[PDB]
Amino acid sequence: ENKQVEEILRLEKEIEDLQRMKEQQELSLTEASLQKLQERRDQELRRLEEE
Amino acid sequence: ENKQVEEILRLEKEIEDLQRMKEQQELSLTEASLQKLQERRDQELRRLEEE
Repeated sequence: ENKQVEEILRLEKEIEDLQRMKEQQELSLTEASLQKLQERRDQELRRLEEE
Repeated sequence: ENKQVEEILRLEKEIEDLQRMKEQQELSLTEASLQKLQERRDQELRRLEEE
């Protein structure tokens, strides 16, 4: 009810902090790289939940 | 400049996955928990001066 939710707050920092390193990495090599990166992500429509 | 975007994508997955797993875990407990989560976070974001 709360003790379990309180633990989640700590997880948010991990996932949030991990994103900071990922966003900085892509913005470090080439901001434009996000363009080609967008297509790669959109190509994941025929994946997930499929055996 | 693809190996950099590729590795970055993998990093994005682990991060995005962390948020998906956390959101599911939190929602699993009770969507209402969001109230306490917000209150707790908001309580921590308070400017102090004297009283």
